[PDB]
Amino acid sequence: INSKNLKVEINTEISKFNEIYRILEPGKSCDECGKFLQIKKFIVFPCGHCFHWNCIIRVIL
Amino acid sequence: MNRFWNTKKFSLTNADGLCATLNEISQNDEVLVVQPSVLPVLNSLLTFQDLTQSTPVRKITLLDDQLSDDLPSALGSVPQMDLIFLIDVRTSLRLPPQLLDAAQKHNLSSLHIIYCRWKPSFQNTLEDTEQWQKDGFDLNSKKTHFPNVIESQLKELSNEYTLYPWDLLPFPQIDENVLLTHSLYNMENVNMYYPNLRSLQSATESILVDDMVNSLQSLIFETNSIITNVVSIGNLSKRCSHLLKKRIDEHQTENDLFIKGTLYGERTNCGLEMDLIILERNTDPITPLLTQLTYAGILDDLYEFNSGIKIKEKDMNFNYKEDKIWNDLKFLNFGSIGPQLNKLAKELQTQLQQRQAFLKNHTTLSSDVLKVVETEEYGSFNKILELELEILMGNTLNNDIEDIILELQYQYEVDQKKILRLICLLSLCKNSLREKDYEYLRTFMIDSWGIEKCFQLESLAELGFFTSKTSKSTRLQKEYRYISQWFNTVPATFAYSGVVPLTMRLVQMLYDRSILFHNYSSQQPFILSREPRVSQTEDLIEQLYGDSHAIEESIWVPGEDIALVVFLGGVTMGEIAIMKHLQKILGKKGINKRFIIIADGLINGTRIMNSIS
Repeated sequence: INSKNLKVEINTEISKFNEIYRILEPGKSCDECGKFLQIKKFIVFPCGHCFHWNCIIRVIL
Repeated sequence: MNRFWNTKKFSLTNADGLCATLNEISQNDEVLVVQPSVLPVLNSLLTFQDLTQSTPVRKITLLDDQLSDDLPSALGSVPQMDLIFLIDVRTSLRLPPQLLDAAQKHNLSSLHIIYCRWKPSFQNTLEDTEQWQKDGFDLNSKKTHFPNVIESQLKELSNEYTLYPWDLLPFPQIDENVLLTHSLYNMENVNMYYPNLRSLQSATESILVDDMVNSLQSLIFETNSIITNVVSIGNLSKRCSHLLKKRIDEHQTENDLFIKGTLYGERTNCGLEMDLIILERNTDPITPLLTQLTYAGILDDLYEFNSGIKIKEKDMNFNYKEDKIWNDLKFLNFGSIGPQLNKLAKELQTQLQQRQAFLKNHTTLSSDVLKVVETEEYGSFNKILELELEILMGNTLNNDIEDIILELQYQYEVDQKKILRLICLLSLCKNSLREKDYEYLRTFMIDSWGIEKCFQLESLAELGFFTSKTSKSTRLQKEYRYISQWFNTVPATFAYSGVVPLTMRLVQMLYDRSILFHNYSSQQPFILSREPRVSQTEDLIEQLYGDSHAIEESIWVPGEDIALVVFLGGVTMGEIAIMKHLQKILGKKGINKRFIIIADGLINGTRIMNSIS
């Protein structure tokens, strides 16, 4: 019963999390690269982080 | 201000700095002593009432040898707190001897002086807070400099050297659009470009270009601009551009090259363009000598404007920030002033008394000017116009010129300057004068106007104004009748004898080759280019100056509009009138831009003639 309840709660949370992102971009923004967020791409994470889709691939390399 | 050149905002900073310095001098009754040359500039910025109310100073004086006799009369009297001199040492690198003799004789016990300088943007707002005591005195400024600059010659009397560096940056006076920098005269009223001593031209030219570069650097760093395209014309402009580029690339701080990477940069741009077209007056000596026909031009060559924009004979100020009648009539033609004034006067009749006083004063001044145009050697003001118009198109015959030069020499009385200017224009229009006419013209000149005229005709005969048919400084060596074919100066035009200035078409060709398309054209790289470019237009300017190197095009960034058209060698104010027409017609055609005319000082025909004398 506990496993079924946990599975139901997890499924409900997953369904709720879909299409509820509602993340916001600040007036002017940038990170890691330093130059400007709005010049290449919008790879954005939670807790307020910004990437160029290029600096991040440079980091992993 | 902040990428938007709010020109009137420049005025407040200088006044605020001066007021703060004067009020921080001492909280007592002060007496001000101002240099004769700089005083008119100060009065054009701070009014007497505001000066009295803002700071406790109550007296202003002048640097003169009269003060030496008044040292026991004026200096001995008053002196409630101290004496605060104000000097200008930006040029001529020499303090006036008046203060030197007054210090030792009257034996002042407290010497404080004010010296002017351009804003040191490199100080970058005191550089934060000295980095928390320079991170443990890791940096220091004690003895890390030359002992003194210029003022090292002041090493006498006492140690009262409480110098105070009042800042100064260009601000507009004559009109909102155009600023003005005073770097064309010394304290001795000697021209900074045409000195009357043909032994030290090179140093004077170097000093002038250095000061102009310093002023441009100050303005550029104040407005935080990034020059992208440079179109240099002439020889001196090349050195000016190179020096400016080196100084910008050397003294710039950090935290902006990072912005220089973000903005502009590689493989991208943000659509911001500023142009720095630069010209020299020696390139086109054709049109500083023509007769003015606009209102302010006519009012200028008959009554000379001083450093401040005002006149001695009248009393009302011509400042544009408090009156609107002067705004709409300054640059209009003289003929279209009467009926406009009549309509303005009659419309107010149906309809505050300050407007009535303004219109009455303007009407009286216009009537006086109209009266003085006629009855004062009647017909000369028109005869010179017809003669100039005839000469510009070209109608000189064999030896007939000698008949007309003396025709108005004594039939109608006339000043020396008009004759000298007209003969200079005659010798310059044809690009060459034969060897069989100088022997008579010079003889008649030395006959009629003394012995010293030979020295004038010799010294003036090497700058290019007075040349004979039998480091080049970019003279002009092409017949003018040719230039009337490539260009359409003689057909839209005013402020002259119905002729378009040569600089006008020179700047026109950089953006739209329409008139050049009608004559001498079978193919062109473009018809409407936003960015300034020069290509396939070399031979025409190769023969026009004798060297295919006067034109310089420089791109600085690797990859609506503010154009800075400086003027090294004065602005003939008629060009300012046609600049607005250019802006309007270009905006109508599709290209939208804004022009700011940087001037080193108003230049005019007669004002030149006293210079080379």
